[PDB]
Amino acid sequence: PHSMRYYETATSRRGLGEPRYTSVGYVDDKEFVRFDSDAENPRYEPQVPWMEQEGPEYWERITQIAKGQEQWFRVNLRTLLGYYNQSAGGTHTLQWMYGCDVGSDGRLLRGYEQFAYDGCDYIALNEDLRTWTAADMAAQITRRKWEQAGAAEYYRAYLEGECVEWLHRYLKNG
Amino acid sequence: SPAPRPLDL
Amino acid sequence: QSVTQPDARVTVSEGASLQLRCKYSYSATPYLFWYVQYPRQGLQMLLKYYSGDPVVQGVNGFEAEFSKSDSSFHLRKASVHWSDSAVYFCAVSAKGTGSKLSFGKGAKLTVSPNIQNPDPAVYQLRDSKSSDKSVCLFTDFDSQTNVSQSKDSDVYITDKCVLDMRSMDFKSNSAVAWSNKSDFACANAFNSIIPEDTF
Amino acid sequence: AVTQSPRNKVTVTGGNVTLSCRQTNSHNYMYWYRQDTGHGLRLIHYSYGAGNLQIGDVPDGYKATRTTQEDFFLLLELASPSQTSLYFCASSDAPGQLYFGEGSKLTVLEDLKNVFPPEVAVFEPSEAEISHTQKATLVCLATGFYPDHVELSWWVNGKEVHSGVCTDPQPLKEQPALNDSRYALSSRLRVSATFWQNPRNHFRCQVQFYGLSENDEWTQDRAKPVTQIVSAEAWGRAD
Repeated sequence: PHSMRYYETATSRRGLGEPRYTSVGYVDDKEFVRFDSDAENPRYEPQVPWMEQEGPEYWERITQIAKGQEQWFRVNLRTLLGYYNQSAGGTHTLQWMYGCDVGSDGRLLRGYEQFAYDGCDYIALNEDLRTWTAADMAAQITRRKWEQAGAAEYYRAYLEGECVEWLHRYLKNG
Repeated sequence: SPAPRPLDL
Repeated sequence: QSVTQPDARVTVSEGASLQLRCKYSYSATPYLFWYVQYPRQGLQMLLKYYSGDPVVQGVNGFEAEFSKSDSSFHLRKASVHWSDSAVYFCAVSAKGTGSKLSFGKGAKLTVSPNIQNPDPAVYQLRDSKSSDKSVCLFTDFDSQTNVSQSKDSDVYITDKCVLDMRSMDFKSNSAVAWSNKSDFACANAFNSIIPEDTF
Repeated sequence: AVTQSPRNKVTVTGGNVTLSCRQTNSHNYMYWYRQDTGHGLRLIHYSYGAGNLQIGDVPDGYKATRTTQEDFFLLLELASPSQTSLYFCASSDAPGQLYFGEGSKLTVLEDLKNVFPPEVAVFEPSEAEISHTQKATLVCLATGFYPDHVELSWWVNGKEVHSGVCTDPQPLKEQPALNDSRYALSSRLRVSATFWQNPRNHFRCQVQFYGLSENDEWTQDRAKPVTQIVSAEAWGRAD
C-alpha cells in the first residue's frame, strides 16, 4: 500500500522578476527529490540515499521538465490574476499537487490532481478521475475548458501509466 | 518522475 | 520520430466502408489525433486520444482506434458520405512535448458518387463573345470511367470533376477538352470512353 | 477564431514578407506551419505565452515574434523561391488540440517578367444537351496566367453560387516543358435548362488573380500584371 506525490508551487514576485518555483516529491510521505529556482544552479536533487543510484540523464530530463513547469506557472499566475480581477502589484501563489496511491497488488488505488490558488482550493479531480470539483466561478471557467478539452483523459495518461511504474522503480530502490 | 505540463487554467 | 500514412490518395464509393491508415514510430505512447481539411480551409480536429478506451468514437460516424501492439491509430467509417471528400491528416505529439504536433503527409479522400441513370455524352459549347472558340464537354458518364491525357500536347483535357445540383438531388461527372488548332472537334481529341454516347 | 493576413501575397526573391496571425481565444500556444505537396504540414515556429519563441522543425529562413497573447507574426527578410508555400497559423489550449486559420498563400518569384493575368471566357450550353437532359452546363476557362494564384467563382443574378458548380482542384500547365509555364483552369456550372432559357438570368465566371502591387517596377510595354479580377459573362437565351 504505497503512494507517490508531487507538490509544485510558484510564488510570483512584484516587479519584473520571475516567480519562485519549487518542486517536491514524496514516496510514502517521504521527500526523495527537490527542485528550487532560487538555487545558483537550479537542478532536481536527490534528498535520500537510494535516489542517487539514478543516472545523470534522469536528472537532466526531469530538470528540463522543471524548466517547462516554470513557464507554465508564470503564464497561469497571469491567467488567475485575470480571472479574479486582481491588481498586478500583488504577490500570489499557485500550487499543483498530484500523484497516485498504488495497492499491495500494484494497482492504481487512487489518482490525485489538485490545484490551489493563494492557499485556497481552486480545482480538483474527483475520485472517479473523470469529474472535477470547482471552488468558485473562476474555477467553473477552468472546469468548462478542461471538460471540453478532455483534461481528465490526459492527466489519466500519467496517473495510470508513469506514476505507477516510476513508483515501483522507486520502491525497488528501497 | 514529474508529470507532463498541465493544461492552462 | 515519425508519422506514416501509406496512401497519399484514396478513392471510395459513396456508402462504402473507409479506412485511412496511420502508423507512428514513437519511443513512448504519444497522444494521437485525426484532423480533417476540406477544400480551401484550415485543418479541423476530428479525433483525439490521450488514454483509456482505445476506440475513440466521433459523432460524425468516424472512429479511430489506438493499437499499441500495432503502433497504429487507424481511422474508420462504416459508410462514407459524399461530403466526406477531404484531405485527412494523422498527427501525434510526444509525451514530453504534447504541445508539438507532428503530422502525417496526409491522405486525400475522394468519394466517387453513384450515378443512378448515366447517359455519357460529348457535347460542344460555343463562346459568349466569339463563336469561333469552342470547348468539348464529356459528361454524365459513370464514376468508374477514367479520363486520360492526350498525346498531341496542343489540346488540353481536364481530369474528371463531380458537381452536385442540390435542389434536385442530382450529381454528375464531367471533363473538358479544348484547343486552338483547326483539326480539332469534339470526339477528335478524346480514351477508354463509353462506346454508347450522344454526339 | 483565428485570423491571418494577408490571405494572398506575391513577392520576388530577396523580398520582405510579414504574415500576421491574431486569435481572440485566450490560447497561450500559437503556431506557424507550412503545407506543401508530399510534405504535409511542417512546423516552423511556435510560442507559449507573450514574448516566448520556440524553434520548430523548419525554422531556417524564418523569424517569428509573439508581441501579445493574441498576435503571432512570421517574418521573412530574404524571401526565397523555396518559401513559396501555403502558410497556416494555429492556436491551442490543450496538448495537440489545434485551431487553424484559413491559410495565407504566398508566391515567391525570381523575376516578375513572367507574370501574366488570366484571360476569362464563358462557353454556353449545347442545345443538344438541353434537348437530351433538360439540364444546361456553362463552362469557364481562365487561360495563360502566372503564377498559379487564382480564385474562381460563379455568380447568378448577383449571388455567388456553390450548387451545380465544379472547379478543377489543380490548374494545369499549358506548356509542361517549361519551368515557368503559364497555367489554365476550367470550371463548370450546371443549372436546369428552363433557368438558362430565361433571358432575365445573368451568369458570370469571376476569376480573382494575384500578382504585382502598384508600387512595383514595371519596365515593359505589356499591360502591367497587377492584382485584379477578370470576369466573363453570359445572358440566358430562349431561342
